Amino acid sequence: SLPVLQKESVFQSGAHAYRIPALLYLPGQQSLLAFAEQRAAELIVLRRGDYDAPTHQVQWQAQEVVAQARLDGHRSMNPCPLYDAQTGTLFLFFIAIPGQVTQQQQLQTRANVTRLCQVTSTDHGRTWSSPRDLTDAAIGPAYREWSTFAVGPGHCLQLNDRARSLVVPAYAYRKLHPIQRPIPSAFCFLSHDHGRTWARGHFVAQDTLECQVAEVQRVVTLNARSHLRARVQAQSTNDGLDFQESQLVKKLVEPPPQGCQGSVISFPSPRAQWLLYTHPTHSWQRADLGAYLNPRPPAPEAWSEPVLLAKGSCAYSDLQSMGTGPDGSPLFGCLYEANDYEEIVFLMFTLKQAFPAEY
Ligand SMILES: [Cl-]
Repeated sequence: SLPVLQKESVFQSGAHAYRIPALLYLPGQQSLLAFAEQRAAELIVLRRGDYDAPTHQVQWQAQEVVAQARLDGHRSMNPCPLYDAQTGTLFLFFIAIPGQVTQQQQLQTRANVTRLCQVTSTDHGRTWSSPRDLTDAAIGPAYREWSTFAVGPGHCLQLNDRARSLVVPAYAYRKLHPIQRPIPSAFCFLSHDHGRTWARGHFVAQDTLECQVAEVQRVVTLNARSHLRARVQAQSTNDGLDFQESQLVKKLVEPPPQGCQGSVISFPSPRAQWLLYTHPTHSWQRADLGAYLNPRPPAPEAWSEPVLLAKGSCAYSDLQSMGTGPDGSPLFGCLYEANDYEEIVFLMFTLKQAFPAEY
Protein backbone atom coordinates (compact mmCIF):
# COMPACT_ATOMS: atom_id res chain seq x y z
CA SER A 1 0.00 0.00 0.00
CA LEU A 2 1.48 3.32 -1.08
CA PRO A 3 -0.42 5.53 1.39
CA VAL A 4 -0.79 4.26 4.96
CA LEU A 5 -2.60 5.37 8.10
CA GLN A 6 0.32 4.66 10.41
CA LYS A 7 3.98 3.62 10.32
CA GLU A 8 5.72 3.38 13.67
CA SER A 9 8.70 1.49 15.05
CA VAL A 10 7.32 -0.26 18.14
CA PHE A 11 10.48 -2.21 19.03
CA GLN A 12 14.04 -0.99 18.43
CA SER A 13 17.49 -2.40 19.17
CA GLY A 14 20.85 -1.68 17.58
CA ALA A 15 21.86 -5.03 19.07
CA HIS A 16 19.03 -6.81 17.26
CA ALA A 17 17.41 -7.56 20.62
CA TYR A 18 13.90 -7.72 19.17
CA ARG A 19 12.72 -10.30 16.64
CA ILE A 20 9.87 -12.66 15.77
CA PRO A 21 6.76 -10.42 15.75
CA ALA A 22 3.24 -11.60 16.61
CA LEU A 23 0.14 -9.41 16.37
CA LEU A 24 -3.29 -9.98 17.90
CA TYR A 25 -6.42 -7.89 17.41
CA LEU A 26 -9.07 -7.75 20.16
CA PRO A 27 -12.37 -6.86 18.38
CA GLY A 28 -14.36 -5.87 21.47
CA GLN A 29 -11.68 -3.68 23.03
CA GLN A 30 -10.56 -2.53 19.56
CA SER A 31 -6.95 -2.88 20.65
CA LEU A 32 -3.84 -4.72 19.48
CA LEU A 33 -1.29 -6.78 21.35
CA ALA A 34 2.16 -6.69 19.77
CA PHE A 35 4.47 -9.48 20.93
CA ALA A 36 8.14 -10.04 20.17
CA GLU A 37 11.10 -12.05 21.41
CA GLN A 38 13.69 -10.08 23.39
CA ARG A 39 17.23 -11.48 23.37
CA ALA A 40 20.20 -10.71 25.62
CA ALA A 41 17.39 -15.47 29.09
CA GLU A 42 15.28 -14.95 25.97
CA LEU A 43 11.82 -13.68 26.92
CA ILE A 44 8.62 -12.50 25.27
CA VAL A 45 7.72 -8.82 25.53
CA LEU A 46 4.48 -7.06 24.72
CA ARG A 47 3.06 -3.64 23.92
CA ARG A 48 -0.66 -2.91 24.05
CA GLY A 49 -2.14 -0.44 21.60
CA ASP A 50 -5.63 1.03 21.42
CA TYR A 51 -7.22 2.09 18.16
CA ASP A 52 -8.14 5.72 18.73
CA ALA A 53 -11.12 6.34 16.45
CA PRO A 54 -10.95 10.18 16.57
CA THR A 55 -7.39 10.09 15.19
CA HIS A 56 -7.56 6.66 13.53
CA GLN A 57 -4.16 5.84 15.01
CA VAL A 58 -3.08 3.10 17.39
CA GLN A 59 -1.72 4.56 20.61
CA TRP A 60 0.99 2.18 21.76
CA GLN A 61 1.56 1.80 25.49
CA ALA A 62 4.78 1.04 27.37
CA GLN A 63 6.60 -2.24 26.73
CA GLU A 64 6.26 -5.00 29.32
CA VAL A 65 7.74 -8.46 29.74
CA VAL A 66 5.22 -11.31 29.73
CA ALA A 67 6.70 -12.69 32.97
CA GLN A 68 4.36 -15.69 33.05
CA ALA A 69 5.36 -16.87 29.57
CA ARG A 70 8.44 -18.79 30.64
CA LEU A 71 9.71 -21.97 32.28
CA ASP A 72 12.50 -21.83 34.86
CA GLY A 73 15.85 -22.40 33.17
CA HIS A 74 14.30 -22.05 29.71
CA ARG A 75 14.34 -19.44 26.97
CA SER A 76 10.96 -18.43 25.55
CA MET A 77 10.39 -18.00 21.84
CA ASN A 78 7.86 -17.94 19.00
CA PRO A 79 4.95 -15.98 20.50
CA CYS A 80 1.75 -17.37 18.89
CA PRO A 81 -1.37 -15.50 20.04
CA LEU A 82 -5.05 -16.28 19.59
CA TYR A 83 -8.33 -14.64 20.59
CA ASP A 84 -11.19 -17.02 21.39
CA ALA A 85 -14.36 -15.27 20.21
CA GLN A 86 -16.62 -17.69 22.09
CA THR A 87 -15.12 -17.06 25.54
CA GLY A 88 -13.19 -13.84 24.99
CA THR A 89 -10.14 -15.59 26.44
CA LEU A 90 -6.71 -14.94 24.95
CA PHE A 91 -4.13 -17.66 24.35
CA LEU A 92 -0.41 -17.07 23.98
CA PHE A 93 1.27 -20.25 22.82
CA PHE A 94 5.06 -20.29 22.86
CA ILE A 95 8.11 -22.53 22.80
CA ALA A 96 10.47 -23.13 25.72
CA ILE A 97 14.00 -24.52 25.37
CA PRO A 98 16.66 -25.06 28.08
CA GLY A 99 19.00 -22.09 28.42
CA GLN A 100 22.01 -24.41 28.28
CA VAL A 101 22.89 -27.90 27.05
CA THR A 102 21.27 -30.54 29.27
CA GLN A 103 22.74 -33.80 30.55
CA GLN A 104 20.40 -35.61 28.15
CA GLN A 105 21.73 -33.63 25.17
CA GLN A 106 25.28 -34.35 26.32
CA LEU A 107 24.63 -38.04 25.66
CA GLN A 108 22.21 -37.65 22.75
CA THR A 109 22.90 -34.56 20.63
CA ARG A 110 19.51 -34.70 18.87
CA ALA A 111 17.41 -35.36 21.98
CA ASN A 112 14.18 -33.36 22.04
CA VAL A 113 14.13 -30.92 24.97
CA THR A 114 11.74 -28.40 23.42
CA ARG A 115 8.47 -27.66 25.21
CA LEU A 116 5.11 -26.43 23.92
CA CYS A 117 3.58 -23.97 26.39
CA GLN A 118 0.73 -21.54 26.84
CA VAL A 119 -0.49 -18.79 29.13
CA THR A 120 -4.03 -17.45 28.95
CA SER A 121 -5.70 -14.18 29.91
CA THR A 122 -9.29 -13.44 30.85
CA ASP A 123 -8.79 -9.69 31.21
CA HIS A 124 -7.86 -8.77 27.63
CA GLY A 125 -4.19 -9.59 28.12
CA ARG A 126 -3.51 -7.37 31.12
CA THR A 127 -2.56 -10.34 33.29
CA TRP A 128 -1.68 -13.91 32.37
CA SER A 129 -2.08 -17.33 33.96
CA SER A 130 0.85 -19.40 35.16
CA PRO A 131 2.42 -21.30 32.24
CA ARG A 132 0.92 -24.62 31.14
CA ASP A 133 3.16 -27.23 29.49
CA LEU A 134 1.11 -28.77 26.67
CA THR A 135 3.92 -30.95 25.31
CA ASP A 136 2.69 -34.36 26.45
CA ALA A 137 -0.98 -33.70 25.69
CA ALA A 138 -0.47 -32.21 22.21
CA ILE A 139 2.47 -34.19 20.81
CA GLY A 140 2.53 -37.45 22.73
CA PRO A 141 4.54 -40.43 21.32
CA ALA A 142 5.93 -38.51 18.33
CA TYR A 143 7.97 -36.28 20.65
CA ARG A 144 11.06 -38.51 20.66
CA GLU A 145 10.92 -38.69 16.87
CA TRP A 146 11.81 -35.00 16.53
CA SER A 147 14.94 -33.02 17.39
CA THR A 148 12.89 -29.89 18.06
CA PHE A 149 9.77 -28.08 16.81
CA ALA A 150 7.98 -24.73 17.00
CA VAL A 151 4.59 -23.09 16.65
CA GLY A 152 3.94 -20.07 14.47
CA PRO A 153 5.44 -17.56 14.88
CA GLY A 154 2.54 -15.13 14.75
CA HIS A 155 -1.22 -15.31 15.19
CA CYS A 156 -3.11 -18.60 15.30
CA LEU A 157 -6.53 -19.39 13.87
CA GLN A 158 -10.06 -19.98 15.14
CA LEU A 159 -12.54 -21.57 12.75
CA ASN A 160 -16.13 -20.58 12.10
CA ASP A 161 -17.33 -24.13 12.57
CA ARG A 162 -19.89 -25.03 15.24
CA ALA A 163 -17.18 -25.75 17.82
CA ARG A 164 -15.17 -22.61 16.96
CA SER A 165 -12.09 -24.84 16.78
CA LEU A 166 -8.57 -23.60 17.49
CA VAL A 167 -5.86 -24.34 14.93
CA VAL A 168 -2.21 -23.68 15.79
CA PRO A 169 0.27 -23.76 12.88
CA ALA A 170 3.55 -25.53 13.56
CA TYR A 171 6.50 -27.46 12.17
CA ALA A 172 8.89 -30.11 13.43
CA TYR A 173 12.40 -31.27 12.59
CA ARG A 174 11.91 -34.98 11.99
CA LYS A 175 14.78 -37.31 12.89
CA LEU A 176 14.20 -39.59 9.90
CA HIS A 177 17.79 -40.83 9.61
CA PRO A 178 20.76 -41.00 12.06
CA ILE A 179 23.24 -39.63 9.53
CA GLN A 180 21.02 -37.17 7.64
CA ARG A 181 20.26 -33.89 9.40
CA PRO A 182 16.64 -33.60 10.68
CA ILE A 183 14.16 -32.39 8.05
CA PRO A 184 11.45 -29.86 8.99
CA SER A 185 7.80 -30.34 8.01
CA ALA A 186 4.79 -28.16 8.80
CA PHE A 187 1.52 -29.31 10.37
CA CYS A 188 -1.28 -28.10 12.65
CA PHE A 189 -2.40 -28.73 16.23
CA LEU A 190 -6.21 -28.83 16.45
CA SER A 191 -8.63 -28.40 19.36
CA HIS A 192 -12.44 -28.44 19.20
CA ASP A 193 -12.85 -27.65 22.90
CA HIS A 194 -11.11 -24.31 23.40
CA GLY A 195 -7.76 -25.86 24.23
CA ARG A 196 -8.92 -28.60 26.59
CA THR A 197 -7.76 -31.39 24.28
CA TRP A 198 -5.42 -31.34 21.29
CA ALA A 199 -4.88 -33.41 18.17
CA ARG A 200 -1.67 -33.39 16.13
CA GLY A 201 -2.27 -33.12 12.40
CA HIS A 202 -0.32 -34.95 9.72
CA PHE A 203 2.71 -33.34 8.10
CA VAL A 204 2.55 -31.53 4.77
CA ALA A 205 5.45 -31.81 2.29
CA GLN A 206 8.96 -32.25 3.67
CA ASP A 207 11.24 -29.23 3.96
CA THR A 208 8.51 -26.83 5.06
CA LEU A 209 9.05 -24.58 8.06
CA GLU A 210 7.32 -21.60 9.64
CA CYS A 211 3.73 -21.48 8.46
CA GLN A 212 0.40 -19.85 9.22
CA VAL A 213 -3.15 -20.94 8.50
CA ALA A 214 -6.36 -19.21 7.45
CA GLU A 215 -9.92 -20.41 6.79
CA VAL A 216 -11.85 -19.86 3.56
CA GLN A 217 -17.06 -26.37 2.21
CA ARG A 218 -14.81 -24.55 4.66
CA VAL A 219 -11.14 -25.21 4.06
CA VAL A 220 -8.03 -24.49 6.10
CA THR A 221 -5.22 -23.16 3.93
CA LEU A 222 -1.65 -23.53 5.19
CA ASN A 223 1.02 -21.22 3.74
CA ALA A 224 4.58 -22.32 4.55
CA ARG A 225 8.16 -21.15 4.24
CA SER A 226 10.30 -23.38 2.00
CA HIS A 227 13.86 -23.75 0.75
CA LEU A 228 12.64 -23.44 -2.83
CA ARG A 229 12.00 -20.36 -4.96
CA ALA A 230 8.28 -20.27 -4.16
CA ARG A 231 5.95 -20.65 -1.19
CA VAL A 232 4.35 -23.99 -0.36
CA GLN A 233 0.60 -24.12 0.16
CA ALA A 234 -1.77 -26.94 1.09
CA GLN A 235 -5.45 -27.18 1.96
CA SER A 236 -7.37 -29.34 4.42
CA THR A 237 -11.05 -30.23 4.45
CA ASN A 238 -10.90 -31.67 7.96
CA ASP A 239 -9.74 -28.69 10.04
CA GLY A 240 -6.04 -29.29 9.45
CA LEU A 241 -5.74 -32.94 10.47
CA ASP A 242 -4.97 -33.96 6.91
CA PHE A 243 -3.78 -31.82 4.01
CA GLN A 244 -4.25 -32.52 0.31
CA GLU A 245 -1.12 -32.56 -1.86
CA SER A 246 1.10 -29.56 -1.19
CA GLN A 247 1.53 -27.08 -4.05
CA LEU A 248 4.20 -24.60 -5.06
CA VAL A 249 2.75 -21.09 -5.34
CA LYS A 250 5.01 -19.58 -7.99
CA LYS A 251 3.36 -16.16 -7.73
CA LEU A 252 4.61 -15.87 -4.14
CA VAL A 253 8.40 -15.72 -4.25
CA GLU A 254 10.64 -17.29 -1.61
CA PRO A 255 14.32 -16.16 -1.48
CA PRO A 256 16.52 -19.28 -1.66
CA PRO A 257 18.19 -21.07 -0.13
CA GLN A 258 16.76 -20.19 3.30
CA GLY A 259 13.41 -18.61 2.52
CA CYS A 260 11.64 -16.31 4.97
CA GLN A 261 8.58 -16.46 7.20
CA GLY A 262 5.45 -14.79 5.82
CA SER A 263 1.95 -14.08 7.12
CA VAL A 264 -1.54 -14.87 5.83
CA ILE A 265 -5.06 -14.00 7.02
CA SER A 266 -8.54 -14.23 5.56
CA PHE A 267 -11.08 -11.41 5.70
CA PRO A 268 -14.66 -10.89 4.48
CA SER A 269 -14.82 -10.32 0.72
CA PRO A 270 -15.54 -6.65 -0.15
CA ARG A 271 -18.02 -7.90 -2.76
CA ALA A 272 -17.02 -15.53 1.27
CA GLN A 273 -13.46 -14.48 2.14
CA TRP A 274 -10.35 -13.12 0.47
CA LEU A 275 -6.78 -13.63 1.67
CA LEU A 276 -4.12 -11.01 2.48
CA TYR A 277 -0.48 -12.14 2.73
CA THR A 278 2.80 -10.35 3.54
CA HIS A 279 6.38 -11.43 2.84
CA PRO A 280 9.51 -9.95 1.22
CA THR A 281 9.22 -9.60 -2.56
CA HIS A 282 12.90 -9.79 -3.59
CA SER A 283 13.81 -12.95 -5.53
CA TRP A 284 16.83 -13.80 -3.36
CA GLN A 285 17.08 -11.33 -0.46
CA ARG A 286 14.94 -10.52 2.57
CA ALA A 287 13.89 -7.16 1.22
CA ASP A 288 10.91 -5.11 0.05
CA LEU A 289 7.97 -6.34 2.11
CA GLY A 290 4.89 -6.67 -0.06
CA ALA A 291 1.19 -7.28 0.45
CA TYR A 292 -0.55 -9.79 -1.82
CA LEU A 293 -4.26 -10.38 -2.34
CA ASN A 294 -6.12 -13.57 -3.31
CA PRO A 295 -9.76 -12.83 -4.36
CA ARG A 296 -10.53 -16.48 -5.17
CA PRO A 297 -8.78 -18.36 -2.34
CA PRO A 298 -7.02 -20.65 -2.03
CA ALA A 299 -6.29 -20.98 -5.77
CA PRO A 300 -2.51 -20.48 -6.21
CA GLU A 301 -3.11 -18.85 -9.61
CA ALA A 302 -5.41 -16.20 -8.14
CA TRP A 303 -2.72 -14.42 -6.11
CA SER A 304 -2.18 -10.81 -7.18
CA GLU A 305 1.04 -9.00 -7.91
CA PRO A 306 2.31 -7.52 -4.63
CA VAL A 307 2.00 -3.91 -3.55
CA LEU A 308 5.11 -2.59 -1.82
CA LEU A 309 4.56 -1.92 1.89
CA ALA A 310 8.16 -1.10 2.72
CA LYS A 311 11.35 -0.83 0.69
CA GLY A 312 14.68 -2.14 1.91
CA SER A 313 15.57 -4.76 4.51
CA CYS A 314 12.48 -6.60 5.79
CA ALA A 315 12.01 -10.08 7.25
CA TYR A 316 9.34 -11.75 9.39
CA SER A 317 5.82 -10.28 9.57
CA ASP A 318 2.39 -10.85 11.07
CA LEU A 319 -1.04 -9.62 9.98
CA GLN A 320 -4.37 -8.96 11.66
CA SER A 321 -7.66 -7.64 10.28
CA MET A 322 -8.90 -4.77 12.46
CA GLY A 323 -12.50 -4.32 11.37
CA THR A 324 -13.44 -1.43 9.09
CA GLY A 325 -11.10 1.46 8.31
CA PRO A 326 -11.96 5.21 8.15
CA ASP A 327 -12.42 5.05 4.37
CA GLY A 328 -14.96 2.25 4.67
CA SER A 329 -12.73 -0.59 3.49
CA PRO A 330 -11.12 -3.39 5.58
CA LEU A 331 -8.52 -2.18 8.07
CA PHE A 332 -5.26 -4.07 8.54
CA GLY A 333 -2.41 -4.08 11.02
CA CYS A 334 1.03 -5.48 10.15
CA LEU A 335 4.05 -6.00 12.40
CA TYR A 336 7.34 -6.73 10.60
CA GLU A 337 11.10 -6.93 11.13
CA ALA A 338 13.06 -4.20 9.38
CA ASN A 339 16.45 -2.59 8.89
CA ASP A 340 18.65 -5.67 9.33
CA TYR A 341 16.68 -6.79 12.40
CA GLU A 342 17.25 -3.51 14.21
CA GLU A 343 13.53 -2.79 14.52
CA ILE A 344 10.00 -4.17 14.43
CA VAL A 345 7.66 -1.79 12.63
CA PHE A 346 3.89 -1.44 12.85
CA LEU A 347 1.96 -0.51 9.72
CA MET A 348 -1.75 0.20 9.53
CA PHE A 349 -3.50 0.55 6.19
CA THR A 350 -6.79 -0.24 4.48
CA LEU A 351 -7.62 -2.42 1.48
CA LYS A 352 -8.55 0.72 -0.47
CA GLN A 353 -5.12 2.23 0.19
CA ALA A 354 -3.28 -0.98 -0.76
CA PHE A 355 -5.38 -2.09 -3.73
CA PRO A 356 -7.08 1.07 -5.11
CA ALA A 357 -7.88 -0.71 -8.39
CA GLU A 358 -10.47 -2.51 -6.28
CA TYR A 359 -12.24 0.81 -5.69
CL1 LIG B 1 -11.97 -8.11 22.81
